[PDB]
Order: sequence, then C-alpha cells, then structure tokens
Amino acid sequence: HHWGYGKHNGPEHWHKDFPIAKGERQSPVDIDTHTAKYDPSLKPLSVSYDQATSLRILNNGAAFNVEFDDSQDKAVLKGGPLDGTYRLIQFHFHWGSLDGQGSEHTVDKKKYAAELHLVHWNTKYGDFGKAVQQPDGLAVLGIFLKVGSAKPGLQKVVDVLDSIKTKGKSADFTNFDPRGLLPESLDYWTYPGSLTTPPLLECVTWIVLKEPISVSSEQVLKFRKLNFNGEGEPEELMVDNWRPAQPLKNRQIKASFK
Ligand SMILES: [Hg+2]
Ligand SMILES: [Zn+2]
Repeated sequence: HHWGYGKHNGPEHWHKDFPIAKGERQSPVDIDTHTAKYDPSLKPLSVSYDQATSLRILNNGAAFNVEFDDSQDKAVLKGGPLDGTYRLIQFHFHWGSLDGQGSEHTVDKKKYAAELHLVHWNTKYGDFGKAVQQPDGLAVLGIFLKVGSAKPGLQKVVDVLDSIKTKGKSADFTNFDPRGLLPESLDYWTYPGSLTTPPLLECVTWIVLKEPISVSSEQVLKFRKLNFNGEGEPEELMVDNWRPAQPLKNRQIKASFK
C-alpha cells in the first residue's frame, strides 16, 4: 500500500509515511503575482542545453521520466538565484484528466493543463544522492503548458509513450533536445521549496517561468493514455498526478521582472 494519487493513497495521505509533507518549505504553492517581490539583484537565467545527452524514458508509476547523462557538465543551469552550476538529470510532467487542471503551481489561483519539471542537482555535491541531503542541492525549472497550438519539439516524446504504457516499462530515448520545450522568455519567479512527490525533500530552489508553452489537445491526450498500473492489472489511467498547493508559511516569492 504505497503512495499514489488515489482516494486511499493520495496527497492527503502522504504525511503518514513522509512526515515532512507538513514541513516548512513544501511545494507546490500558489504564486500571488501582486505579492511577489521584484528583486533587481536577480540575474538572468543561464540555460546551456546544447550538449545534452538523453538516455532513456521510463514509466515509474507516478509519471514518465526522460533521463540524461549527468556524468559531466553537458546540460546545465546557472545564474538566476543560483550559486554554482546545476546539472540536468531528468525531466517529467504532471497533468490532469481535463484541460482545466494538471499543473502543480498555480498563478493567482489559475491552473494550467500540465507542468513540466526539469530537475537539476548542484555539482558541488558530486551526485544526486548527496545533493538531496543539502538545502541548496536541487534546482527545478518549472514550465506551464496550456492547450492551443501544437509544440513541434514535444512530438518526439508523445510518439514513444505507447512503448512505456505501464509502470516499470522503459525504452531507449536518445538525441532528444530539451531546448525545444522552452518558452521565448526566461522571466521567472523563484522561491525555496521541495520535491512535489515523496520523499518530498526540502532541497529545492524553484524557478518557475512566467511564460507557458502551448501544446495541442492531441498531444496532451496522449499523456492521458498512460497507466498507473503495471503488468496486466486493472487499467488505471495516469491522470491528475499533481499535488495540491501547500501553505507558503514564512516564505517570500521573488520575481525577476516587474
Ligand atoms: Hg535537502
Ligand atoms: Zn514534478
């Protein structure tokens, strides 16, 4: 009886196995744009993904992850509210059963159809495992998805989902360029938070982009065909794999723009 997104093992139940769920810096949160503080000292984000090397795509029962080779500084994030270099290890999405919900973070209570999370770890800690033991060990770049025009750069991902329909399945996924998933502007909001799935560790510096990317109804529909279940068990569609907004507590959201 492990964690999930169902009525008996959903987000409201996570605190029993992961007490940190009721912690001081949990994510996601609602971004109140009028209370966010413009910080002139925040430097522009530096995204260097030209040398990225994707390796595999897999269904882990909660979402699907596209993993990258992080043995060298091939795809890194620098600048912004960050000190040092952060290496990209994987990206995944959270989505809903309908176009009106799916994102984890909200903007003035508005929910988007999905949210993309590019996960990076601080290279000064040597590896991901060590990074998750530090308060500044991870940096997650969050991008909202709205339904409208199709995103060409996302198609290669949607076309392989059929091969990893059930939990545990994985497939080679090389030469995928994540630059095709980025919006025009890099304006962002940032705040200290946590991973949005167990273990819910509080080691994340969140960088949420203000500009969402558009994807087509057909593309998001393919996400909804995945299964939470594995093997040959009762089919349970992988939808609404998002966590509700958490208390901001003693935290301030900063904006790179005004
Ligand atoms: Hg941590
Ligand atoms: Zn996530």
